[PDB]
Amino acid sequence: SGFRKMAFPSGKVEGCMVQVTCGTTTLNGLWLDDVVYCPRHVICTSEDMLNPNYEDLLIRKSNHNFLVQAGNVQLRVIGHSMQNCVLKLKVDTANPKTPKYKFVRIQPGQTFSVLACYNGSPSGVYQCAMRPNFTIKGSFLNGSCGSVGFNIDYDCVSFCYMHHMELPTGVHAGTDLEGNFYGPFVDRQTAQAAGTDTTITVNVLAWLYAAVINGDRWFLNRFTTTLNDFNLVAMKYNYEPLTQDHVDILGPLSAQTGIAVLDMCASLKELLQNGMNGRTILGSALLEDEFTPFDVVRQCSGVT
Amino acid sequence: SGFRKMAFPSGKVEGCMVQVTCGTTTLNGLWLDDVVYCPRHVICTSEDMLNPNYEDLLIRKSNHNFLVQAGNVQLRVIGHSMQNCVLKLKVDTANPKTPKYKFVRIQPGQTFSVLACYNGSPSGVYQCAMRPNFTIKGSFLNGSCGSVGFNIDYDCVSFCYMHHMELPTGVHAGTDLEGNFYGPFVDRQTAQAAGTDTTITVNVLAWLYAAVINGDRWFLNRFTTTLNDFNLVAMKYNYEPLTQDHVDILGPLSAQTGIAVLDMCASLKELLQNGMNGRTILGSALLEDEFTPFDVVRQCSGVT
Ligand SMILES: Cc1ccnc(N)c1NC(=O)Cc1cccc(Cl)c1
Ligand SMILES: Cc1ccnc(N)c1NC(=O)Cc1cccc(Cl)c1
Repeated sequence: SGFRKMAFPSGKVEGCMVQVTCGTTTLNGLWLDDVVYCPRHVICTSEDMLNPNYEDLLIRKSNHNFLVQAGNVQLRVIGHSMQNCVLKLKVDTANPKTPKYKFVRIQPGQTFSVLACYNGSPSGVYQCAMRPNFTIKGSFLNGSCGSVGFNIDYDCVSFCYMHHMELPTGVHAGTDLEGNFYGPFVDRQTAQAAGTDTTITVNVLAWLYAAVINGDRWFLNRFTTTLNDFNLVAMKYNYEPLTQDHVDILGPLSAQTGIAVLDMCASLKELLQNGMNGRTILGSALLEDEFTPFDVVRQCSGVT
Repeated sequence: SGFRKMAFPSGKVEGCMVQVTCGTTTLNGLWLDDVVYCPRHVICTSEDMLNPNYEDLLIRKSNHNFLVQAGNVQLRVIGHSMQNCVLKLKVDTANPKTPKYKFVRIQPGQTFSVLACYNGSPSGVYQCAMRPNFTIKGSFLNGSCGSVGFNIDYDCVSFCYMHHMELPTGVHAGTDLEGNFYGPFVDRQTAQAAGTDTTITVNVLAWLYAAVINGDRWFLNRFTTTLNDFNLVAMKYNYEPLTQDHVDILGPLSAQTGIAVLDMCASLKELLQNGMNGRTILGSALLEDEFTPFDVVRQCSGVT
């Protein structure tokens, strides 16, 4: 009973957080095996950020200029390299708390947990979604750079995000763990605008199925629709177009509730057209799009 | 930038979760030092729950009937006692991962993080608030009993909740770590109704201050009010009455924004009277009451 914006247990990632300082800049690093991953802008001063030439700036940095602190002890840096927008610091000690892990590049619409950190220490954990415009709506302040986004499948942590930047609109941009930015953003102090933040239709549908499973059924109507008719409505309301791939992954939710995906689409269509009329669904007065079909199944079945 | 329903990093609590089985009933236990805390209904069968006499049921249970498993290894039970609605199982080994901890009984309106668990394993973490009717709106399924609620102050974990029950309305009831239920609930399979779930006014005000800090200011009006005038409005909308104690703890937020508490109350008054008019505040279409003034300060300043 009940439905919450739930994050993965953060312990396995907490044991990986370290603090990386280079000159007078301090941010968070991720220590996995004998490597510490961190945003490359750790080598920059505030002046460098206007137009940094990271290859040129890195020439003036040696292994001893990278101070890595895990809790209260100092890691010895025996190597360094730049991979896209991340620095990889080879240390002389494997992280004893390194969990089983993978580096994955997620697609927009996918969700993940964020362990927000400052000076190598965790402050909190929350659930996020990679927006269709490749930004994330996080909760990050100066010093949160290097905080990571991840998913957990039983014992394996799949790292998918490393936080780098705050756009002038208060939305966040970052990279996968290979240092490639999500979206068109660059690690530079230059105004970069985000594209249309459309709503993740498949996720709103998954959340409507979760509401039905939990007893919120007022929005169920006597109607059905087609993918093409639905998508005309989705386009008008800046919702992502729904495909048969999306319908396929909503199948287990359709099977559990007995509500055909296209019938749920017709309920969503009427909600978009009429609004909630002062009503709520799962304690929300708007349509929630940061639960994937997988998140709904996991939460509703108790996967640990 | 940004504001999220953020939970405390769950790692320190994850290292405490064990699985407790008694007969054919399995639930979660909390292993701190050499004691395992769990709901006393672990000794009950489904038939016992109709009208259990826990003192009578416990006579037929010995130390060897309580199976405690931490990860994959078995803890030896050398003692057992009932304290209110919790069982305390003395084991022969101190939990090596026992963090610094305290047992605290929270007041309604206070928030905490929940590490939902099944069979001793964590599934996820989310932020909760003890409702004014002493229930919690969690996300729990059968087997989640024994999952705990907590707050963290630097290195000290303050355990405040242990989950026991699901009311017939899908809301949740439980105890502090001394086994005393929050509210009037009893650990019995008997219909027990909850009282009025009023809105936590001081928390909605704290959240309005967080919205102002993050740039959502449309709701700020040209008005002010008094505590007595505000409370007439709060009573009408089933909001908890606001006191000078509440005003005092909103002081740091008032000081940061330059918005007097009574001016923010007048903004809240107009929002209650007029609604949001299809607008949102911090990505929400309703007034959020599960952020305390302390949560807002912590999140907005980066306390780790
Ligand atoms: C101030 C803040 C708040 C939240 N999250 C953040 N990442 C930041 N920090 C920055 O954005 C600094 C920066 C400037 C230009 C390019 C890059 Cl890669 C990074
Ligand atoms: C089924 C479920 C879902 C979510 N949270 C739960 N705690 C439960 N389990 C129960 O409520 C079982 C129970 C029955 C009568 C008294 C007590 Cl103490 C406990």
